[PDB]
Amino acid sequence: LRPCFVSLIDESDKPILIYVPNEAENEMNDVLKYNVLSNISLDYFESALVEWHSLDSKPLLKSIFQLEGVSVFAMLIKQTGLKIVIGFEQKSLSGADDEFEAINQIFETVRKIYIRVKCNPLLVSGDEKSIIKSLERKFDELFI
Amino acid sequence: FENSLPKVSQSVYQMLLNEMVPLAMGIERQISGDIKRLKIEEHHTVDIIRSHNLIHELYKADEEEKEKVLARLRNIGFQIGLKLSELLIFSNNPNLKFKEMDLLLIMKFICRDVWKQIFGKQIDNLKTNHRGTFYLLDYDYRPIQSFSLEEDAKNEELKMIEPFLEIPVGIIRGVLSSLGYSSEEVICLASFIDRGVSFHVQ
Amino acid sequence: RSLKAMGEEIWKNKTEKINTELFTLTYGSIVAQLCQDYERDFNKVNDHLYSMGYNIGCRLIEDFLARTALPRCENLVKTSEVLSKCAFKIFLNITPNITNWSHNKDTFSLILDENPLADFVELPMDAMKSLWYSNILCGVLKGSLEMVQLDCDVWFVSDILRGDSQTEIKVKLNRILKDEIPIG
Amino acid sequence: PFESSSKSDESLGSIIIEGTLDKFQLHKYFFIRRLRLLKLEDQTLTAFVGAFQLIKNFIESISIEYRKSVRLLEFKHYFITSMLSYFEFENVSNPLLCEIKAELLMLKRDNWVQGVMATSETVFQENFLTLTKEILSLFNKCEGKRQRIVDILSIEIGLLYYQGKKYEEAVSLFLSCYEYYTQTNWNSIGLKILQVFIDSLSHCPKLDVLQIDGESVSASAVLTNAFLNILKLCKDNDSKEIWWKKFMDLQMKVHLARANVSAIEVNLKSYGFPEDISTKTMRLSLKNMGGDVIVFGASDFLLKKGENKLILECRDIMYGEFSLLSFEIIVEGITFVKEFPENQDEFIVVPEIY
Repeated sequence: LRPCFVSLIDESDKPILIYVPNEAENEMNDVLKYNVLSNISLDYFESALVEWHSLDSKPLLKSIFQLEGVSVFAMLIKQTGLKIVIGFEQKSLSGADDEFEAINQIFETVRKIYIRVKCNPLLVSGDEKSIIKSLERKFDELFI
Repeated sequence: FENSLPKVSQSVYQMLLNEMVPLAMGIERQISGDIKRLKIEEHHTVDIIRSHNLIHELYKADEEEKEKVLARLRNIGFQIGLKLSELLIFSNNPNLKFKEMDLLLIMKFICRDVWKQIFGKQIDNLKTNHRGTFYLLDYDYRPIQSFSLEEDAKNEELKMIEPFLEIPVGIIRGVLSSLGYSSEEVICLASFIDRGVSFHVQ
Repeated sequence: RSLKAMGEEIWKNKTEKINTELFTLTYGSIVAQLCQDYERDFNKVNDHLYSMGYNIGCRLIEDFLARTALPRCENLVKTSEVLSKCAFKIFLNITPNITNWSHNKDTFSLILDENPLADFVELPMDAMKSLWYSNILCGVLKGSLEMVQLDCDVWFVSDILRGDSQTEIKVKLNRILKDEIPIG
Repeated sequence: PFESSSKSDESLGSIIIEGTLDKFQLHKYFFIRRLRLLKLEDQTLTAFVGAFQLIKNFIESISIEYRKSVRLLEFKHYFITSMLSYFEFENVSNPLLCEIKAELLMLKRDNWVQGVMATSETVFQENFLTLTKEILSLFNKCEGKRQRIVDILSIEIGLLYYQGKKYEEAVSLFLSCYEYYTQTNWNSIGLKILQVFIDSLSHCPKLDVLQIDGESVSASAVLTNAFLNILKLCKDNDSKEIWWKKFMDLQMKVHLARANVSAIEVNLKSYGFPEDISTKTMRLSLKNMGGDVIVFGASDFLLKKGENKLILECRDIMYGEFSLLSFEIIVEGITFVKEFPENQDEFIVVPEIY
């Protein structure tokens, strides 16, 4: 149920953070094979194969593709233009339908910690390093 | 629909909202770059002014220093407006996507929700020139009901009320620049018709 | 009848609004202003926060006394009763606890459980050892008590945001003010 | 009829899934339900692609169904269930959406084939993967959009070119594409692309540089290596920057202009000395271990320029180096009108004008 990478993309081409669990050991972990999926994920927002219909007020979840044994899920929260991508492999997946709501729990509990981190008053306005550091300690609190 | 989640009093917020203005006058007139009072702390002394004397110091303020004050008020309204809009995001309003091509559709958001959240009530009227200039109206702006005018000196009282208007200037500027850009936005007066203030945007 | 019952009772006829998403970020935005205008000074901000607190406490004591009509307090038993059992109840929806008085009972401490002025702030590394955050509360508890004819002094000891120990405020009677009766 | 068929197919699939036993033969019933859905969606412009999504999620779910290494061979059967479905999606000459659907189908087939082949023709595997990636790259390039997947596909094709020994390097020749993935927003793809470009320049053994512009230089490796040293992780890989600076010193090719963001220098108060006022002592920090330069901090008057405070010898190898910066020939009889217009350029056979 635990993810293999998370990704937050703002309204430009930039990433806010590309965080993987367990950086402390190598363990055949390639950040390179994670960033290529994050680079093509921002491409596949504009694809006509999937679409986020806006009639429901609640932001929804999709399943854009699956490469290298890893399935990724987008969360294009509509209003502030933030794009979120979380990745999971087939061995963590059980293939059921009850897990889909728990995936949406993981999506909203990382959106909550993003809006709580970026609404810190004492950080200076601008893309500091401290937003990245605070995000990764809150993520390592969430993910051992 | 009826969410009863935790809450505090309206009155302490409204009076903190009111004393943000002499906080800005105190932070500008005392920048510590080299009648008042004095207080006793342990091996320590502060020296203060009281609020209404500082609003009277705004009545005797320098002209360039007055607009040096008013940038700070829209800056603090800008900060609380963008952060408050960012919390509204959790509400998941279905009106808008980004960059506000249909500008009045998010004017139907701010009057319905944002002014409801800060001041407990809707904006009662909005008029639409279709060049982007939109005409706000409310009959009673909430944090100036407690400001008592003095006896028959209303020409001073207008000049001492309207520098409290830069905070909702900051509010609507901050919720616009949370959604992408900065365009021109000013105040009005609009003497009310039945027993307060109007706003222009682009 | 009791001071618990009155302080809970005012919450049936008090106008209310949300304690997150307003009123936390008001204090956060003004302390961001004080941090950015003094070029990240960490002790002058305490002085200006305590000044604005003194002014708002002296302006708030009248609304507290008009909201519930109470006699003038005289010791640190009735103040330690009235504060923790109606004042933070009707202004912040919280209730602190009282401990660590002296032998003559001329002090107490003010351990607070859920401070709604700092919800998920996590102040940075330089401000963690030389800044107090909630100085608007110490200003209120100076300026409110200084108008019911008691000189006082209210100071932080520790808080959750930088330290493992809880949020508490120390306080001394510092004499009783003499009301001035005659003409001269 | 179509919406009733979709809702009744979903309800009948759930009702058939309510029966627990015979899950292996239930694959045939799921394929029959998929064929019933495919017969209803026979003429759809974009929704057929959504019906391909009705394939693909089912192609996810069948991938959820079979769980074995030998089921990878059943995934080879899914490759057949790709390819015949490719036969179900080949009924077009040229279109915008059908090209992207064929690109996604070919990417899924190539991912399945690469998963199958890596389980245990080794020279021909690179040629067949390059042919399939060239077909998918042409299909993705035949669109009005999607430059981001095309750039990663071209980087994968250039890495497959680098997977054998090749002197012709498309990614290293595309320093524009390297700067497009390096200038901003990406710090791990760029750190491998610059490593591939530096390795290709190491195995180049040629002085015929890029003909796309006037950039004919044997110090283009050092120009890329400045960005590779700026985008390095830490001082663990400082030997790469030291070796690149040593190669730039040996092959010197002296004209350059660096932003000097790898070095941080801070000044102090102006003073005086004996017979020439040695004002503006400054402390400097650096990442490289050895550096010697004639660093001069210029200063502009009202209508003049001192350009003083240079030191010829610099053996300093630490942060806050505290250079003396002796400043002979004081202009305007040491007036106080001179403001700061500091180049602070530390030329070590190449200028670094911060």
